[PDB]
Amino acid sequence: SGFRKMAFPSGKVEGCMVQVTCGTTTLNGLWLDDVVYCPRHVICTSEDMLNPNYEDLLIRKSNHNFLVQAGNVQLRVIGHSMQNCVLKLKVDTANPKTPKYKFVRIQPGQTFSVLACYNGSPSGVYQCAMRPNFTIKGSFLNGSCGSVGFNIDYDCVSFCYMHHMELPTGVHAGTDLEGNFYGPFVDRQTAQAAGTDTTITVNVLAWLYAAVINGDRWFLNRFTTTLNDFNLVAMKYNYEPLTQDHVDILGPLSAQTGIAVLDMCASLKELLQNGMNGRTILGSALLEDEFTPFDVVRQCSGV
Amino acid sequence: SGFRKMAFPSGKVEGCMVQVTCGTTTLNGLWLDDVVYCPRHVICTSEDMLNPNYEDLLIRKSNHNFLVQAGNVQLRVIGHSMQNCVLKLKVDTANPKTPKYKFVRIQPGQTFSVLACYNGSPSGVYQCAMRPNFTIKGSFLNGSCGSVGFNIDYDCVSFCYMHHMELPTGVHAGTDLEGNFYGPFVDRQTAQAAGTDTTITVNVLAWLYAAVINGDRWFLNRFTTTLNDFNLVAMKYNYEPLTQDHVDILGPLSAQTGIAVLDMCASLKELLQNGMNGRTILGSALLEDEFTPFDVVRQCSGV
Ligand SMILES: *C(=O)[C@H](C[C@@H]1CCNC1=O)NC(=O)[C@H](CC(C)C)NC(=O)/C=C/c1ccccc1
Ligand SMILES: *C(=O)[C@H](C[C@@H]1CCNC1=O)NC(=O)[C@H](CC(C)C)NC(=O)/C=C/c1ccccc1
Repeated sequence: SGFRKMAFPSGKVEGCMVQVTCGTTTLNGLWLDDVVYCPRHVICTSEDMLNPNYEDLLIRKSNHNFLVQAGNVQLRVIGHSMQNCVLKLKVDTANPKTPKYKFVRIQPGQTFSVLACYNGSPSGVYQCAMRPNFTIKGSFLNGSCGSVGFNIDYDCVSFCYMHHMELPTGVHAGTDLEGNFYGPFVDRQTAQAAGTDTTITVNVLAWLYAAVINGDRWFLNRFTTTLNDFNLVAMKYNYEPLTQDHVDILGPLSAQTGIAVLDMCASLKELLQNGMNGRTILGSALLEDEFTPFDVVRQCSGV
Repeated sequence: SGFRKMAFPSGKVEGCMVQVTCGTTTLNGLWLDDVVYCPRHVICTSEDMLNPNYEDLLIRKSNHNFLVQAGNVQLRVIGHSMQNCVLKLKVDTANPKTPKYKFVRIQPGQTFSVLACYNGSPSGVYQCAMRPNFTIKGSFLNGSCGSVGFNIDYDCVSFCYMHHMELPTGVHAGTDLEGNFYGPFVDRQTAQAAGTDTTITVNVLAWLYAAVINGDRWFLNRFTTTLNDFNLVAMKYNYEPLTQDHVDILGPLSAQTGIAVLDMCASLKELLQNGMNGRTILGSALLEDEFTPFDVVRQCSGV
């Protein structure tokens, strides 16, 4: 029993983190086979940050302008190329610690683990969700760019995020490992706003099922609701519409607890309309939306 | 910027996790040099759980009653002994992945990372605090015993917790790595209650400083308070007394934000007396007490 924001074990990714320096700029890179992946803004200087032309900065660079260090072993760069907003630095050594891996792009509402790193050295690990507005609410300081986000299935690491920047609101923005940004952000020093965010409804429901599985039942009721009448309430509270596919995805959790999905919807509607009146759910006074149904099943399987 | 419940990178501990089976009971062990550490209740049977006499079960055991597996490599047990509530299984192979390590016992109010494991295989990592009543609010299922809690400084893993049991309230109890329980718990299948818990005051203050460092300032005021008048309020809300040593420990955070400790105490007093009135601090509608001052400095250093 218990329910915690749980990250994947980070060892397999720790073995892939290197330090990449260009000029006076040092950040993190991801070393897989004989390629090191890092944010392309490592080649930028303070004088070309409003609108850097990246193919230009890059054409003016050599292999010997890139210093790659794995621990305290220097890697020789033998090739460089740009892939959207990431640099691919070919090195003369394949990483002997390369795990089986995939480059996957995730969907808003999905979760992943972030291994925060500085100077190629892992600092901490925590769980993030991709917000509906394609930002993440992370914990990143200067020097953290190139830190990655990932999921693990079996023994295969699915990389899904590389960190590039922080917005004025304090949330974070980055790319998939093909260098394509999540959301309408660009790797340049503005002054960029995220679109309006919303609450991930299917996740809130998943977390209520986690609560029931852990013995928190006070929010349940006899009411049921139609999917239509629920989504009418959801839209008023800035919650994403709940689809039949979300209902199907919640199937196993519904079956394990004997609470129909539309019944839990009726509990959610009351919570949205009345609040909690000073009670908590799984230790929170807020409705939590950064646990997926999979996260709940993975952590609560067999009570 | 940002503030997340952050665990230490788990790689160094992942390399130490093994599977230990005795009879039909399988749980996790910690393999350091040529010793495997695990909960002694691995030698118990269903018929001897109310009051197992452990020296008895142990005298009746041989080395060949213990099957130790590291991944899919079997380790030969060449010696066994009991140290309080842990078993020490001497094996014929020193773990080549042994990190530099220490066995440290922590204090209530201190935090650590837990690597949850099943069948010797790491499942997830998350951050825990030792509660004032010597329980932890973790996430543990059947098969998780022998999972460990730890901190890292530099490259040295300080192990502080091994998991043994869950209480009826859903909180968790275990030992240090010398096998000595945290709190008044025993490794037998009762029905055991924790003493009354309290809120870790110095940590709540640390987290308010984190909030200010991250731009959440709405709870600040011009009031200051005496340490005496604050502790009068704290005792009424089940908060631990704040000592001068706690005030000194908060020194660096006070200096970084320019908010005197006793000034933040005055903010805390108002929050305890009025609540938040629907506002949040660092994304929480509750006052968070599982971040130490060190946790805050480590994550917020340089804004
Ligand atoms: C990379 O390490 C760094 C990570 C930042 C630093 C602070 N928190 C983070 O996540 N990325 C950058 O510094 C990035 C560089 C660009 C050339 C892409 N710029 C930003 O993150 C912020 C730009 C900004 C923010 C707010 C107002 C105006 C500009
Ligand atoms: C070890 O893997 C296991 C972990 C439990 C299982 C469920 N959540 C956990 O943390 N430890 C035990 O099962 C332990 C065995 C004893 C012989 C020490 N017993 C318990 O955790 C619970 C005992 C209990 C709880 C509630 C009411 C009555 C008894």
